[PDB]
Amino acid sequence: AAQTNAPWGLARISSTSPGTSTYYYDESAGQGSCVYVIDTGIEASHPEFEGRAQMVKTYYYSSRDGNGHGTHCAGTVGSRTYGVAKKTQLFGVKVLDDNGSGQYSTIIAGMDFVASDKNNRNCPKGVVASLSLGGGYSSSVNSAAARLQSSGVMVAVAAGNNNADARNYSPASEPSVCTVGASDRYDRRSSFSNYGSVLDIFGPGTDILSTWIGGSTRSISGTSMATPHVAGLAAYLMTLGKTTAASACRYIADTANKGDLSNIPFGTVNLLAYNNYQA
Repeated sequence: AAQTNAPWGLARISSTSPGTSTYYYDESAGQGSCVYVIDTGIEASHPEFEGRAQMVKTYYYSSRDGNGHGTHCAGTVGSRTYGVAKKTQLFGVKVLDDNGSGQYSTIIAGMDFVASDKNNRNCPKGVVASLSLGGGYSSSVNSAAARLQSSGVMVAVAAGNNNADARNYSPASEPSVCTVGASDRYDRRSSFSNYGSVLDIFGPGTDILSTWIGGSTRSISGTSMATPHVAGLAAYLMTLGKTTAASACRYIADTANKGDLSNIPFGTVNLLAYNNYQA
C-alpha cells in the first residue's frame, strides 16, 4: 500500500533514502496487534483513531488527555493518516498528568498494569508498549520496564532529550528494552537526542506531524516522537509474522538502515528504523 504526501517520518521508515514523501507498507497494517501508549492519555474520539483507541487505565481524576502529548504519540503509532500501524488497537494508560509529569511510583504501576492487562485483551499478533517518558536513573523504573518486556511485551522507550548519554536516564538505560533516539528529515541525529551504548535504534523525531487534542493536529519534536515510530513498526512486523515481542528490537536493529545518519557519536549505533517493505 502507498500513502502519498505522508509525514516525512512515515516516508522515512519505508525508504532506503531521505527526501521522499510516500509511505509504503503492507496493507495488514498491524491488524491483530495491540500497542499500549503509556503517557498523558489518548483523545480516543479523534476521527484519526477510527474507533481503534481506548483508555484502559488512569491514575488521576480523569482518563482525558488534557495535554496532547499522549494523543500525539498514539497518532504516530496508529492513526489513519499519521500512524505507522494503521490497523493496530491502541490502549491508553494515563501515568502522566495534564502537565506531562508523573511520579515514578505511578509510572511503575502503569508498566506492571500493562504486563497483566494484556491478558484481558485480544492481541493475537502480539503486544507492544510505547513509553515516551523518562527521568533520572532509577533501578526500580528500569526493573519495571524489564519486567514488562519479560512478560511478553515489546517495550520501546524514549532515549531522552538531554543531548547526553542515556545511561543516566530511566527507563532509557534499561538494557533489555528498546531505547530509541531521534533523527531529523536530513538524516542527522536530532540536536536534543540522547545517545550512547544503550541506544538500540533511531527513529524520526524532529518535526513530526500527528494528532492533537481538540480533534486537531500539530508537529512537535522529541525522542517522544521517535519512540512511537518504533513501537508502531514493531506492531506492524509482528502482524506480518516477521518477529516476536521478545526479539522485535533486535530484528528492527538487524533490518535497519545502517550508516545513514550523521552526527552519531563514536560508540552509538548508526541504525535507522526501516520496514523493509517491498511494494
